[PDB]
Amino acid sequence: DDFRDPQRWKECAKQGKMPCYFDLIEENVYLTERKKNKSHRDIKRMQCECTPLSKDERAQGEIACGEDCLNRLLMIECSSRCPNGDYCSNRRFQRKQHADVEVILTEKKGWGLRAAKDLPSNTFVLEYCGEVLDHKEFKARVKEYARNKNIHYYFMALKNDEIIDATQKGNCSRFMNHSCEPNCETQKWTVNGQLRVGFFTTKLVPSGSELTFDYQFQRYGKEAQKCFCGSANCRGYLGGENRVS
Amino acid sequence: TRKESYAIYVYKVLKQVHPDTGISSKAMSIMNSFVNDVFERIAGEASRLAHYNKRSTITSREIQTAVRLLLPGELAKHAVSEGTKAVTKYTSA
Amino acid sequence: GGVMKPHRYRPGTVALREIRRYQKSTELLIRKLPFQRLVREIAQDFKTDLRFQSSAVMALQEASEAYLVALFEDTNLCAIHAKRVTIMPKDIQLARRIRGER
Amino acid sequence: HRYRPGTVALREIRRYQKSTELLIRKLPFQRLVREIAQDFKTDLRFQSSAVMALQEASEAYLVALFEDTNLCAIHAKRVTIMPKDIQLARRIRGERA
Amino acid sequence: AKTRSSRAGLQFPVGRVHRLLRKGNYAERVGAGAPVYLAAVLEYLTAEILELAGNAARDNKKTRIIPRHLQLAVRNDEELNKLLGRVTIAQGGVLPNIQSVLLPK
Amino acid sequence: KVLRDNIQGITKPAIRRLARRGGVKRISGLIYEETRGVLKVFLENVIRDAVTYTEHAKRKTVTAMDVVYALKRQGRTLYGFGG
Amino acid sequence: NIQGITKPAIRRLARRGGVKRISGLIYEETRGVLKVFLENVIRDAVTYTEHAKRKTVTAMDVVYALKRQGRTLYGFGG
Ligand SMILES: [Zn+2]
Ligand SMILES: [Zn+2]
Ligand SMILES: [Zn+2]
Repeated sequence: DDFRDPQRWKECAKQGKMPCYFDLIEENVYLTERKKNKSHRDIKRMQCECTPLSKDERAQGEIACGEDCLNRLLMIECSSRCPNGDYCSNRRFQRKQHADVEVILTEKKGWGLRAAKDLPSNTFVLEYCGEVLDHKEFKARVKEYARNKNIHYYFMALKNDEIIDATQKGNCSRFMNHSCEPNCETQKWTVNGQLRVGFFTTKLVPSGSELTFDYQFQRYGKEAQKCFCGSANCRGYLGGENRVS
Repeated sequence: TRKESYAIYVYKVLKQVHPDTGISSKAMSIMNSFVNDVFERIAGEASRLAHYNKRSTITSREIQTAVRLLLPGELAKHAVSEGTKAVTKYTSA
Repeated sequence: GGVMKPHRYRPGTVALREIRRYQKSTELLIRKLPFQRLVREIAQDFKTDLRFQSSAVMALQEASEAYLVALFEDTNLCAIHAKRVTIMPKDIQLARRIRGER
Repeated sequence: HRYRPGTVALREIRRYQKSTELLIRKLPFQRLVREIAQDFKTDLRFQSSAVMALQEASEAYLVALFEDTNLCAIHAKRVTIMPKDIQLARRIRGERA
Repeated sequence: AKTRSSRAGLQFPVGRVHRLLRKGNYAERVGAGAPVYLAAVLEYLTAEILELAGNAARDNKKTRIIPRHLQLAVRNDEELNKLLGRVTIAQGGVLPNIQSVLLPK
Repeated sequence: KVLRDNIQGITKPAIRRLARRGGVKRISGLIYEETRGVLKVFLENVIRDAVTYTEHAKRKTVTAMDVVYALKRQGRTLYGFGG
Repeated sequence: NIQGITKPAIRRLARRGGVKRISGLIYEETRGVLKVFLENVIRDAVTYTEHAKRKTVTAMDVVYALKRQGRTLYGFGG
């Protein structure tokens, strides 16, 4: 179904059986980056206090840096200088240890992803990556694009003054729908100092089940929208007349 | 003016033990303070022993028993061995 | 169309992060200049018109921070013995009683 | 009849806190001291006065330790001193590691 | 050799120690073996501490021993720690230690 | 210039940071004032002793050596500033 | 030998300390603490005796031993 190829096929904008209209993104690229971050000044290395063996695999062995590792409990992944080296199970964003996914039609509301096989709780699925916008640029791009009569606005505020844009370039984690019964959740991880977001599960998702998380209600303009899931308490509309951000 | 210190001897010992390792100024000061502190404690204990035994001099015996009262077991044992060895070497030479 | 934020940390996590952070470094934690002002005031009330070598103030601050860190360690020990996790004033008093401080 | 549990203890506290006589009978304590001393040197003698001083110091130290232990157990909402209390006390004192 | 330290095969200044003992009003008179013994003791303690301090500096990939190293060394060695159990090291910091009940489950 | 209320210069974040270096995780609200009191007591004692030594010395300025002597008096010996 | 410190004696000491309820394991823990305390003090006292070249441990030696340990005692010729 996905069939990612570099040759652009005949497909207008639906991103169905020919998702080759936009350009994919591997890592979120920055625009105005400067040496004004706590990257190598104070947080140089948050090494974990593990004492592994690595001399026993597939027989009475254990996976290094498990849930008893401090870094994992901290929402932080071990660095390249982990005592295990390459046997550390924390560097999942570096090794790109994603899970099986697929994009197909699942409802008239929009494209969505369904589980292909079993996927236990607390497992990395995909990553959110996109263009990170500046302060003066966000308020101008939003108003210039708001007049472009579009329904999807892939905007995510990483921090109070950093919004990530996946419109021009978006990875596989862009078609996910929303429902009032979240089976997944996002977590803010710190790898190599920089902050990164991910997508983990929370329950034993069966084979052939939807994969969506709870969005955060927010409005920018006067118009409003609603959902179409209808799980148990499908509110749809925003939580009142809110204006914060 | 002259501000005496154990800096040089500490350097010699360090290079004896870690030839390829430096010491910071702050660390050097701390080391000096430790040296002075241990000196004072041992000397005071020895003087106390001298007084208790109605004795008018400090000999290596007073220092030795003072160490035995001050340092812990293994530390005291090795320190005593070293002190007696140094005393014997000094006497012979 | 709106902008959504990812998630929010559970309480206590950053407490642990800070704990390790400050247990790794050594740099002084109390800010310098208020400390100097407090020390000057205290000395003033003991005797007027005193001046200080900066190094003296620094040594005072070092000893003060060390004393306080040890005190907090003992306080945490007391808190744990009282099947609690939040240190509370009575914990400090118990620590100071047992220490032989008044 | 019967005294309710926890009363005779208070009477004894009033009783012992008003006197100063040693509370460990001498001879077992003395034999303990000689046993302990033997492990550092053989064929050793002790002035009875020395043994009395040892006993004085030891009992006074123990009373102080128990005072602290009772304080700890009270802080732990308890009324019965328990080993962990003594451990905490000594730890804060700095005697035990 | 001229230096008494060379006679005793010691790196520390035996003469300085002898002066110190005599200029400290510890007793009327000072024996000749005490300066040697005390200098040997001081040398031994300094060497023992420096060994661990250098080892710690190595563990932190550092060419110079800094106060943090001196702390780490002393506090990790039970006997040294006991000798300096009532001492504060400027810029020493503390050993990394978190109580169990404070860890998440 | 008069000095007043400088004890409150020991701000809450600083005390929190210290308690972090002490291994504390959750801090009760009243802890801050008690800690202020404890610090004031400790500083009063140490500065009394140091000022005493300085007075005997007939000096108008407090020297680090005075502080070190005072601390050693309190059974709280400090390395790193001489002595 | 060590057990010669009878449980009720430990109770009496604690009572003088102001304790009302005592646990079983207490007794042995107290025994251990007493053994350690005696060990340290007697060690120092012997050391003092040995330096004196005496086969008889004196009270004065006990006194200096306690004074070293910061546990000064009065009433034995301080
Ligand atoms: Zn690990
Ligand atoms: Zn790892
Ligand atoms: Zn809905």
